[PDB]
Amino acid sequence: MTWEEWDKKIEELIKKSEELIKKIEEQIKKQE
Amino acid sequence: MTWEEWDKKIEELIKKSEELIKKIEEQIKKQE
Amino acid sequence: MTWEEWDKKIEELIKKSEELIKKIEEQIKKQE
Amino acid sequence: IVQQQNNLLRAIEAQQHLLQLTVWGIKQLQARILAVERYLKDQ
Amino acid sequence: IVQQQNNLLRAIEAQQHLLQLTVWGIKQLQARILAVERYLKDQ
Amino acid sequence: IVQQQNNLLRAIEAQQHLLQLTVWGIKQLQARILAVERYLKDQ
Repeated sequence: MTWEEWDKKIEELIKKSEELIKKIEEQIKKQE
Repeated sequence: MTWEEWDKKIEELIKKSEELIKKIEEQIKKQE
Repeated sequence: MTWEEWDKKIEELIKKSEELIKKIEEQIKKQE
Repeated sequence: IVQQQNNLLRAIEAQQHLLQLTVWGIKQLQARILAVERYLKDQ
Repeated sequence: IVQQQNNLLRAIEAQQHLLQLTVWGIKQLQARILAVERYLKDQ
Repeated sequence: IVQQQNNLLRAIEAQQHLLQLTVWGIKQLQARILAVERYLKDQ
C-alpha cells in the first residue's frame, strides 16, 4: 500500500463518517 | 499546531469520551 | 510496554470489535 | 431511550475528533522520518 | 428509531476502518525509524 | 432493542481502547524521531 493511497482512503472514510453523523443528528431533531 | 497543543486536545477528548461511556452505561443499568 | 505487546493488544481489540459489529448487524436483520 | 441514542452519538462525535488528531500526527511523523531518510542518503 | 441504530452502526463501521488504517501507518513508521536507528548505530 | 444499545456501547468501548493504544504509539514514535533529529544535529 502507498502513502498516497493511504491519504485517499483516510479522507474518504472521514467524509463518510461526517455525513453519517449529520444524518443521525437530524433524525433526532425531527423528534426531540 | 504544536505537539503540546496536540497532547492537550487528545487528553480532553479522551476524558470526555470516558465520561460519556459512563453516562450511557448507567442509563442501561437503570433499566436492565 | 513492548511493541510486541502492543501488537497483541491491538489485534485482540480489533477482532473483538469485528465480532461485535457482526452481532449488531444480525440483530437488525432479525427485524428489518 | 432517545436520550440514550443522543449520548451514543456524543461518544461517536468525540471519537471522530480523536481520529482526526491521530491522522494529523501520523502525517507529521511520516514527513519527519522521510526528511531524515533523505538526509542520510544525501550524505 | 431502528433506522437510527442502523445509522449509528454505519458510523461505527466507518470508524472501524479508519482505526485499521491508522494502525497500518503506525506499524510502517515504527519499522522505518528502527531502520534509521540501526543505521546510525552500525556507522 | 435495549439489547442492541448495550452492544452498540460495547463496540464503542472497544474502539475507545484502540484509540488510547494508537495515541501511545504516536507518542513513542514522536520521541524516537526527535532523538534522531537531535543526534544528527549534534554531529
